[PDB]
Amino acid sequence: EPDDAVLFVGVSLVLGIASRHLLRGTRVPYTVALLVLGVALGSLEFGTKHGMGKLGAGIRIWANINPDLLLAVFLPALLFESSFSMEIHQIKKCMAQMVLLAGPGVLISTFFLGSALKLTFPYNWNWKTSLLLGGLLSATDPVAVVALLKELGASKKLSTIIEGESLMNDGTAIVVYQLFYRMVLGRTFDAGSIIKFLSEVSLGAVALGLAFGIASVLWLGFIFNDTIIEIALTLAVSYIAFFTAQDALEVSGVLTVMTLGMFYAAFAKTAFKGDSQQSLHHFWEMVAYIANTLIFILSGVVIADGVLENNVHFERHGASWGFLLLLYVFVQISRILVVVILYPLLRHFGYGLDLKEATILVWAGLRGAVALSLSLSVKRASDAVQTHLKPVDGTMFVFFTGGIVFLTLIFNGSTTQFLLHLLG
Amino acid sequence: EPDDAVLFVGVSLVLGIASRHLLRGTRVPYTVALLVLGVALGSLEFGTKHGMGKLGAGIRIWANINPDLLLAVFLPALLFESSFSMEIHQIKKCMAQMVLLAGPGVLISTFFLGSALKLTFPYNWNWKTSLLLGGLLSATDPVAVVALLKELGASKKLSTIIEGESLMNDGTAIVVYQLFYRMVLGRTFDAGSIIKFLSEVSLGAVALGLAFGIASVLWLGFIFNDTIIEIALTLAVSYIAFFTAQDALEVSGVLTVMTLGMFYAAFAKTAFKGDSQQSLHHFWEMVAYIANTLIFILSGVVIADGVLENNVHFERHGASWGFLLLLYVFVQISRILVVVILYPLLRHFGYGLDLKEATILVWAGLRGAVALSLSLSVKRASDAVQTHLKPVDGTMFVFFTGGIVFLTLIFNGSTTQFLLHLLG
Ligand SMILES: CCCCCCCCCCCCCC(=O)OC[C@H](COP(=O)(O)OCCN)OC(=O)CCCCCCCCCCCCC
Ligand SMILES: CCCCCCCCCCCCCC(=O)OC[C@H](COP(=O)(O)OCCN)OC(=O)CCCCCCCCCCCCC
Repeated sequence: EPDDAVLFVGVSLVLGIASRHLLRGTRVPYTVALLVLGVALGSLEFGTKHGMGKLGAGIRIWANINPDLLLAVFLPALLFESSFSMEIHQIKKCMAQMVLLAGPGVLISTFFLGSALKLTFPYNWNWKTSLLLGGLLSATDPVAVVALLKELGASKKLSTIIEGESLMNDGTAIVVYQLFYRMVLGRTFDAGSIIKFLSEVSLGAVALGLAFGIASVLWLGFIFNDTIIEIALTLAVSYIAFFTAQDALEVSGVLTVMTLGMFYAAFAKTAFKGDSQQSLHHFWEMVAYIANTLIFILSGVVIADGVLENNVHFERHGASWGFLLLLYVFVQISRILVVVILYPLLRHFGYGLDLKEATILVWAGLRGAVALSLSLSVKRASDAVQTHLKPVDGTMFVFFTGGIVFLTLIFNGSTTQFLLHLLG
Repeated sequence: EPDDAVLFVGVSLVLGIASRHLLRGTRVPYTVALLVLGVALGSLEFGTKHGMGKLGAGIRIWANINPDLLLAVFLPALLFESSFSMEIHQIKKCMAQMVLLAGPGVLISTFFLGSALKLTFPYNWNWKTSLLLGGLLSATDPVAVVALLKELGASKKLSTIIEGESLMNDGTAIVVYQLFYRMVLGRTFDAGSIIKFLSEVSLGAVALGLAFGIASVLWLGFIFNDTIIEIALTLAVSYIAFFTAQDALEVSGVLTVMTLGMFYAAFAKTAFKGDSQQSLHHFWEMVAYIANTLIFILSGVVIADGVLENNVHFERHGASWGFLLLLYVFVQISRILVVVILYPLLRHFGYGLDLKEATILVWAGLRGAVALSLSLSVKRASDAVQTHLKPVDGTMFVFFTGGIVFLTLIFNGSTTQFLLHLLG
């Protein structure tokens, strides 16, 4: 029973090197193909009652993964790679634009989308739950989009903005979700309580980043003439900061591992010199790639589970499927809404954002596994004793987040190719 | 509860980079210090009833790891690194000596040690169980010894022999253990059945190695101008061969991942050229190092658990502790016995083995985690419905294998320094 999982990890990574050997340089990028293959395996095991004898058991184990673990195992090997592969040149001039786009943006979007669904969805949802789903659907991780913006070699400003916006969006999205979750549970909040919660959980978590950064930079300076330990040290530090933030200090872990990666991007030269700097990057690249292959295939599996696990109960009558496209058009309308509201500030701050770059920011709102963890968090709570939340409500969120994950990458991610190559 | 484990992984790897920054170039090598720190943490959590609030939960989760999983997660990242870092020059001339030392050797040792304990141990053990423990205690993995034999730069022949002997010893030790386990369960064997079991489980598993090797060498040849996928491919192939051997074809996995690593050591040049060959090694080095830091600390934790989990029941009256040194002196006497019996063959075959190298082969019988998995296998069966095996019998094996693991590394591994530096 335990080994079936090691089988699935191996099979999923082999599917990764197939879909990268093929589908490279073609018009169909990596991530969309990964997610489709994941949905394929998930459908083959769950839907087909014949089942698969060995792989199927491991697929089922990985599909029942706990969401907190789903974040803890993977994100510290994704956010760190992103925050480390960026450069100081652009970050110090784009920081104004991304922080202005990833805290106010998510507040606006959450407000809008939450209101929208509660008004036009007959499932008898309430304001807190609807704003809860808004906070869920407010994260962004356009991996395919940054991949293209480096493949076709566009301006680096757009790429830096669109990465950091995704990072600080994942962070503040988890923060707003946690707030609305405490709200749904029954905890009452006043203005001071909320302005203390957000302030601490954002800015206090940010400090842990550089605390660990300076400590581990000194300890990288003490070590002489070595590369293997220095790299394993950085890896262990990234993996320990996430736990020190999410479970020890009751603060956000994404901003912690994000402030730790850019601090390393700032002080890489003092700690690593010669070939040691070059190897540091290659190793981290693999950890990224592996972590990228497994996250997308697993994601697909999960979402397939979420459609078929209770297929008799829901995801059969077509009315739910129409509401799913309604929520989709609601998602981009709010993205458009956020960028229209924030256009003047984004204009004067940093380097000027022209209309076309604003057009790419309207696109590239691809959803990521970070919100899959949150949807699965709500469903796990709903199955257990819950107040206001009921199992069918968790049932709903799992398909709605999963559907927007599939729809955004297949449509927004694939057609991003057309806008940059021909229209621009 | 799940995150406590990610905390322990991070903490254990940080302890690794501490014990390697210190204790490097000193007379106290890496592995012994790792194992002592592991025993320290295990003792602090289990013995001290005060407990540790967070780390302790993760320590307990990792200490309750299933043995089959304990092998499957780690060994494919250890045996492959070993079988890949070796060179063709020596392997083709030492192969005769190691195969002659790791199949007949283990048969001799198992026979001797099994008989010895059954004769001089009053616990009312039977011949099958005693030979079972003999097969347990017949594995070797002297990591510290190969580390020294490369640090002080001795002849490569000794190093190659002493690595491959450890590899094929792990393999054939697991094979003999499985045979004696089927025996203990109740399955009856005749001469033909045994000569079929061993033949298939050894030589048929050996074929899977090169099947996967040639397949993955062709698929490394199709891919052009790339490094990240080629390396992730090799990793995934190593991790899938273990499962294809141990659970799909009912054969040994150690010889499979071992024939896959040397085939790559043979055909590295055709598949990887330029910097891609150099990076391939560095990445694998880390996977080795990490896997080496976690295996030893976890091992220590486990053995500490095995002494204190039932401290009231056993490991308190001194009589058991005396039998533990008796078994220790029995262990080296059989090592001496095996090499004395195999001396003439080892003489003429390959390059001549002189008396001093035979003296180092008498030493360097350090026990490894490979036999920890087997001891934990017997205990898990003993707790459940069992025939002939009873819980106290599994209770015994766990301390006896664990004690010989601690005693061999602290005594045989540390004093190996003295023999090579001054006596030779
Ligand atoms: C370099 C990597 C560093 C960190 C790696 C992980 C650190 C320790 C991992 C131990 C976690 C497993 C503990 C456990 O109980 O597993 C069960 C898990 C969750 O499923 P359950 O719902 O059954 O949870 C039971 C608890 N209520 O069932 C599962 O399906 C578990 C699957 C996930 C386990 C971890 C997989 C490792 C993947 C390696 C690649 C990571 C990216 C670099
Ligand atoms: C690059 C790595 C490739 C392969 C990595 C692993 C592949 C998939 C891992 C999933 C396995 C976890 C599944 C599970 O149920 O975990 C529980 C595990 C065993 O403990 P239990 O006795 O509770 O087992 C329950 C079943 N009866 O409880 C535990 O304590 C689990 C601890 C071990 C989990 C794996 C840790 C990963 C370590 C990464 C480093 C590996 C070396 C490179």
